[PDB]
Amino acid sequence: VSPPPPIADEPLTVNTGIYLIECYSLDDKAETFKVNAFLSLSWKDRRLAFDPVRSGVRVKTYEPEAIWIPEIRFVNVENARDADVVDISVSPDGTVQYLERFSARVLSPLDFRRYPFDSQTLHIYLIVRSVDTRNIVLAVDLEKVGKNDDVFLTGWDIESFTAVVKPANFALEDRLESKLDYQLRISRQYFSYIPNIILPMLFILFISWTAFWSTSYEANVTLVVSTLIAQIAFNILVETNLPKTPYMTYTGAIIFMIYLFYFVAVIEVTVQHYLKVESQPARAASITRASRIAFPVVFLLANIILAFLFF
Amino acid sequence: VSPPPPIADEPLTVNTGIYLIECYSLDDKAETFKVNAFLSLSWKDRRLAFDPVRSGVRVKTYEPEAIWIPEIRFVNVENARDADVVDISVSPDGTVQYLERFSARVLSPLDFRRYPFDSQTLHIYLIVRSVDTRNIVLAVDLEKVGKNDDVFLTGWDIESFTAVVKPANFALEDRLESKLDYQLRISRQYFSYIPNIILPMLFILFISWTAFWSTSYEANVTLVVSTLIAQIAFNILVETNLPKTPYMTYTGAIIFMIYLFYFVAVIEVTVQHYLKVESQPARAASITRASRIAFPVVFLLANIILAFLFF
Amino acid sequence: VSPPPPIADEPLTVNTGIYLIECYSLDDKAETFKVNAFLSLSWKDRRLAFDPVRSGVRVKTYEPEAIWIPEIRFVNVENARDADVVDISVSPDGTVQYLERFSARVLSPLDFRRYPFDSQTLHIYLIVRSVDTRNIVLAVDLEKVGKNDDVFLTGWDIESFTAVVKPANFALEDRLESKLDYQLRISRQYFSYIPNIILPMLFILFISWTAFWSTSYEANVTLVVSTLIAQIAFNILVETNLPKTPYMTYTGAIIFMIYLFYFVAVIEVTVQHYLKVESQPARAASITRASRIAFPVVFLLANIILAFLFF
Amino acid sequence: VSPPPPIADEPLTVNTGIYLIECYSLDDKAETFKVNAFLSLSWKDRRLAFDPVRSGVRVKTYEPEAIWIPEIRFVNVENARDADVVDISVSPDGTVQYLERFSARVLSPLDFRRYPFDSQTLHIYLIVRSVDTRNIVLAVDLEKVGKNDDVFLTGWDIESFTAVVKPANFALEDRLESKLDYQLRISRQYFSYIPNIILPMLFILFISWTAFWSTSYEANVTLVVSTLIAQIAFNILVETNLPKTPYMTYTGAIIFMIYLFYFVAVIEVTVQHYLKVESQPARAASITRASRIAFPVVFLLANIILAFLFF
Amino acid sequence: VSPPPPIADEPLTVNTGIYLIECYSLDDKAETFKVNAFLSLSWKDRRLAFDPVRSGVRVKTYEPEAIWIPEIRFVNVENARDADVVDISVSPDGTVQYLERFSARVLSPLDFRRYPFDSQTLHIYLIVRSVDTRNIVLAVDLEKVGKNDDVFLTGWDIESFTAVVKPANFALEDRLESKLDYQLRISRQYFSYIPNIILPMLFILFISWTAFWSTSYEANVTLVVSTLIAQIAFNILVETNLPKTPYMTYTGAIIFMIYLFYFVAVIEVTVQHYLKVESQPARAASITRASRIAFPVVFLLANIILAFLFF
Ligand SMILES: [Cl-]
Ligand SMILES: [Cl-]
Ligand SMILES: [Cl-]
Ligand SMILES: [Cl-]
Ligand SMILES: [Cl-]
Ligand SMILES: [Cl-]
Ligand SMILES: [Cl-]
Ligand code: NA
Ligand code: NA
Ligand code: NA
Ligand code: NA
Ligand code: NA
Ligand code: NA
Repeated sequence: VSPPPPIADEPLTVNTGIYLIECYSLDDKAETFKVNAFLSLSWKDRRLAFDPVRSGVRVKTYEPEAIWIPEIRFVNVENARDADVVDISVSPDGTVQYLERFSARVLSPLDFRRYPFDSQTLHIYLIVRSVDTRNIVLAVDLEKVGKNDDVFLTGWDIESFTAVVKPANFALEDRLESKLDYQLRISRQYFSYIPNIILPMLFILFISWTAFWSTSYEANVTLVVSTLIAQIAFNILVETNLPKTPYMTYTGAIIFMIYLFYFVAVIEVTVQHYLKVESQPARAASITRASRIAFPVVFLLANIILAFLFF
Repeated sequence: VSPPPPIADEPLTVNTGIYLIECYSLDDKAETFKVNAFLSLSWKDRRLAFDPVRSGVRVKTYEPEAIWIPEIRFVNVENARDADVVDISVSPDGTVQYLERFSARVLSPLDFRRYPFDSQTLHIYLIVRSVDTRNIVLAVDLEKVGKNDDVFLTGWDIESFTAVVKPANFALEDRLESKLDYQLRISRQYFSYIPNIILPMLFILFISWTAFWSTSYEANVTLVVSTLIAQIAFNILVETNLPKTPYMTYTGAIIFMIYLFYFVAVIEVTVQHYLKVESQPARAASITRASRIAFPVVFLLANIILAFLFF
Repeated sequence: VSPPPPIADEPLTVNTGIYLIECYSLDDKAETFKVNAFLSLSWKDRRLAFDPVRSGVRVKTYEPEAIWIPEIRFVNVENARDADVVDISVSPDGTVQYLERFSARVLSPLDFRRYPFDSQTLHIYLIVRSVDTRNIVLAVDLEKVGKNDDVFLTGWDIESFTAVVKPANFALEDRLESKLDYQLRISRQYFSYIPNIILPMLFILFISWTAFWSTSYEANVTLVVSTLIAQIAFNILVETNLPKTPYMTYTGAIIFMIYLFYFVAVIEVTVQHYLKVESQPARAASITRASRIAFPVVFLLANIILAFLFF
Repeated sequence: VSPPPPIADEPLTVNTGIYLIECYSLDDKAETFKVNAFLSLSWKDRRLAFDPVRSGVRVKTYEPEAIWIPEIRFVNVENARDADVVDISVSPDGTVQYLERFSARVLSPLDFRRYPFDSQTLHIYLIVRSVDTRNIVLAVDLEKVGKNDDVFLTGWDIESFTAVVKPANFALEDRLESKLDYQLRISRQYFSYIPNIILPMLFILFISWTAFWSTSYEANVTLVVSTLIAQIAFNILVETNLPKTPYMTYTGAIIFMIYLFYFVAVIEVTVQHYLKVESQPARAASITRASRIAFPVVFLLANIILAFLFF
Repeated sequence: VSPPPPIADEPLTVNTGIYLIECYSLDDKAETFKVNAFLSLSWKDRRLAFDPVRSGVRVKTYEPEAIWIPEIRFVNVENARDADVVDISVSPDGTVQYLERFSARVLSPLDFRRYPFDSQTLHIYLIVRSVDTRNIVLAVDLEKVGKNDDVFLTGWDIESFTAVVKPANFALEDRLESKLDYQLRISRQYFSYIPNIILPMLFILFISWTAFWSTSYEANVTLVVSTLIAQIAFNILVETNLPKTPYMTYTGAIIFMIYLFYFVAVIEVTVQHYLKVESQPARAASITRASRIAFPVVFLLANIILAFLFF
């Protein structure tokens, strides 16, 4: 079977729609997500036209192999989608209504700059290649675009699922390609990060700051170095669920800042001890008393600067 | 083959049944489980009717390709089920009895609020999309719903496998859809959590509390900070088997509370030392003696409040 | 093709045999193992009977599609087996001899009560569902049951591969189902657990007991708390390769007992220090001297009691 | 269908092209990457030639089964590629234009000598085996070689995708083989390694160096040994994402050098203490004062030597 | 299609050959490897004889389904190989030349006794089962056995790929089976183990030995116990990439020996302290001075004995 012939020289319009049934496995490190959806396609094939009077039927059902069907592919998929044809219906005028249910692993890049208080626009790119006989063009049937209310993406809030109605028309391997952009806007559920990562990091940092109320170097060394090891465990835990980015992320900047604060607290502990041994405890006492205010104040200010730069 | 024609304008009833053979791989983090079951379907096709006296046969066996079979799908599956047709039997009145054995990975959300003392209702949603010729509606044959006695879901107790007999009939993309809810009620075997997680956390907490019977700051710092590191290892171990939730879980609340208790014990250890250095051991002794009772009492009370709020 | 018709009303006997070629991937946590084997089936089909004089052949080879073959499935499999028909042969009396080679992931529950000194009976359940026309029942051809000498299951000793000759016949959805139990008896190679887990745990426990020959609280705290952290690493390492059981395992009981011993050694270290500070070293010396004998003696006795209860 | 017959004894030229749509999952440890691309093939089949005026059509479309197609394979793939034929077009002279879209996991070795400041040349080898009737030879159509602007390989910069135009024609099992080398030049985005690995390693090293301003052996031991444990954590974290190489890598050399520096700092700490105990603090003070300059200077010089040897 | 009939009563010889294209993923823990190779088969089928004058061609090409092909399987594979037929060429006498390219995961046991300085002989077992009509026997065509020069197995050196030319013809389930052994001799690239595992273990052991130059029990306890924890991390790292063996491995023996050395160093540290407290520093000094020589000497001797016993 060849494509439908044109009445004049107009392109063949394939109306499309994606109805999301499931959205799962958003892998941040892999920058992929899995989707289970309906793909609806509609186009006119005059060769399939019939008179409902002489036929006795108002609609005709067909098998995919019996008629011409446009080769629609997804651009940003790992492997070709797994699809199952649900229905193919032809109306008297020859308007074909195709419906399939598919599952696919989608490759969509993520911006981790504001992580874990980030939002993303996931893309699903639909494409059709033109044939020598005629130019095939994609369109969006907005009445056939949507998502199930039960669609839950673990650790994310689904804001909207819309399509950019105008296709991207360009040449690829000496043939025209029509590309539609389906956009799934999501925002991260940051809740869990506060009691599980943010607050534990602060607690161990505040424990390291008790060294500013102690003159015992041996105890101070234990306090700062042991809390540093606990911080390193949290840093490793955090960075393992993120890919390596060529830019600084919000969490990355915080982690880096905390390393500086631990390093400076070691300098203070070292300086205070050196002075006490040099029989200068009065000078050490002045530094330690200043540190009690300076460290929390500089920590709060540095965080305000960071939050400002990132948000 | 087209669907059976109606005698009057009634919808076509497809009687369904699921008999669980196996239940395995309940992934908490992924909120998925694997199922191996029988799917039984039954409907009337008058075109397949015969005389049992003339035909000499009481039943006729058919191949799937030879007759019309409703397209039944699962809503909450990763990929389409892997099915093998076991039998297709037609009775003289034309009643078709279809049986297949399938395996599928089911997506079902879990409520971790009461974890690890939680119970879940896992769902298996059966669906049929109506055709242009006629409306297809689902029903439950309770005599064909059940589970194998040997069905074991590692770390869970299987309470019941029932079906909500009334289908959810709704319009989806200008066609009727008939959905059935099969519910598998399970409860977590919390046993192991007590000797492996709960009791070890308490032991290391009680070890940190020996600092209330010591005046040695250096030893106290070692006790509280080393036990905190051991607690962090347990917290990481626990939270790795749970997904990130937009709500507080029972275990999460306990873990958070323990962080506060460790932080307050550091404050006590710090305060006691500051007083001893300031030549005020009498005041420190009063605080340390109070801490010996206050810490276990406040720990027990806070746990009673938490258990009350969650259960 | 329909099943062979009965001479009288007798059920159709399908003789079976499983010859193990490979046994691999015994996953304890998943309670699954992978098998690669031959499945032999044999039954009489009188419609296939012939005269070897007239036909000039003593055996007839057939393609699966050409003749009736019983639908044999495995009960306890993740997904349906991956099978390849090797041969189908018919003798003059109509005795069919079928042979296939298959691979399958088998779900078989394990008893971890005596771990790592445990033995298991892995099961492979063959099943057949009776048809409308006649009742099918399974049997064991013992001459066709066996295993290759090279069959190695990493970390296990293979004791025997036998079949329970009488099937477990029963009704499932108003049809006879004939079930055969193939049992693979295995025992764990416990060797490695001794130098890798058992002896390291004892060494670090004995190191913690050197605190009974020291009066230095700061050193004692370091000894007991550092060895506890090392023990926690071994406990995590051990429990990660085991599933969560609703019963106590031998290793679990040992791990729990060691936690008590560490907790009691902290109590001793704390008590000894409190007395020395209270200017009572004579009383502390009596306790520490008693501990030197009491701890190893109670440890040995508690282990004898545990080994007795579990073995 | 047999291959096209030669006009004279010339080999059959199959013009090739690869257009990269997606590049993902560059696994360093596995030395593999996943590719989703277009494979274009073009060759002359005179049997397929036609008159454009007589046939009325300027281009004829064919199904793969209808015509002869060369068996093209990839040399360095895990499994055979997953391909979907997009188009097959024949021009009047019999020039066939084939296009498929494929996905494949490519095995390509990596040079980790300069890691994480390394660049790689990933290879995709195209191969054809000659037939008994005629010799098949490969060629590159440069107009059909390229990549999508959006092609992003996480943690890498894509420099170029070119093909070595001269094929490697060699005998293999008494038949000609024609191999083409497609080269994807990439360079690692080293950014993240600086704040996440390099700077943390330096901070903990500088903390260990505060022992050169302390006379307290107990504190010094804690400083050097605790920071060594933190370094071991980073070394394990680093080496887990790299395969075991039969050569030294840049990161490996740095890690080894840091071990020496920690070992030498322990020697210093030990020597200083031995002298103080031997009532020689003047000699110890000379060594510790020298160490304050010697350690950072030798560290900087050793790093300059290493960077010179590796770059 | 049935097998070729014999001219006399001779068995049918199937000449074989394996040409390795790729060797990857040698999993030590799983005792598997992945292979991508050519499988060449050759046998005579007189029924396929043709006159090249009448057929117009000197060599016939066939589709697998069109002619009789021996059922060749691999014994030691996880699942049946993934194969793609490259060519089937029949010459006028009826000599068939079959070629396929396959990928398979091979199960081959490994001897870890000399790990990481071990060598292995990986096996690929080819098998054919005889039919009812005639006995099938395998042979090796040495001109069709080999490997690609580029064949790289990460972390291994490939020594040779040869075949044991004499098949193992044996009875299995009342039929002849003909088995060929293809042996891939490999040796481990031990390089990386020296700077990454061996030397770090020695450095931390030497750090623990600085306790023999210290009289400070609290510092000594910190030194020996902290380095023991670092050693435990290396032991876990090492043992995780090895399966549980029912024998002692070279690395296992070293790891066990190091535990003894750490345990004995704790005994020394404990004894030395007990004597100093008992006002006997002269006796302690004699033990500590002896330990400075005894520990490195006994360590070197024990390693010579171990290397001798294993190599
Ligand atoms: Cl697709
Ligand atoms: Cl489904
Ligand atoms: Cl099966
Ligand atoms: Cl029954
Ligand atoms: Cl029955
Ligand atoms: Cl390929
Ligand atoms: Cl195979
Ligand atoms: Na079509
Ligand atoms: Na059908
Ligand atoms: Na059949
Ligand atoms: Na310490
Ligand atoms: Na073809
Ligand atoms: Na064949």
